Parts: sequence; structure tokens; C-alpha cells
Amino acid sequence: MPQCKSITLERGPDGLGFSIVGGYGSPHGDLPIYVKTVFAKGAASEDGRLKRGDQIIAVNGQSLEGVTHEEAVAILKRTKGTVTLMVLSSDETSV
Repeated sequence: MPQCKSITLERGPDGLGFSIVGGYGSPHGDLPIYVKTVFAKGAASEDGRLKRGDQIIAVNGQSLEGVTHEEAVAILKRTKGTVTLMVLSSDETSV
């Protein structure tokens, strides 16, 4: 049961505190942008919502549809202030 969530983070000194994989023309194929790891002690982890496997659909309303890996990183890293991520998330959680 895949659901849409809005997750709001304040950057720490280490950024949003997660990594991404995927992207149009990515080494794995033409993929959406997926959260891979949520780092211990970072903003995404302290917030407690974002998780491995979440697909980042938008960043402060700016769509990631069809973007390359590098495009997604630029949007994620340059977007100013409080960051609201629109994500598509699964019911299941990896452990």
C-alpha cells in the first residue's frame, strides 16, 4: 500500500542526513530518486520519518520527475532553508 507523505527537515551541519541512489541514466538504469541510507544522528534520522526505499517526488514543490542523479543532488543541496520533501513511501520498513 504505497502512500504519499510530506516530510519537513531543517538541515544540520552535515546536510539533510541521508543518501540517494537512482536517477535518469543512473548506473542502475532510468530510475526515480530513492533514499538509500538515513544516517544515525542526522536531521532525517532525528525526524524519524524518512526511510530506505522512499522515493523523493518533490523538494519544496519542485518535482524530481525524470531528473538525473546529479540534478536531484543539486536540487536537494541548494534548496534554501526548511526543506519539505514529498515522498512516496511503503508500508514496509527495512531492518
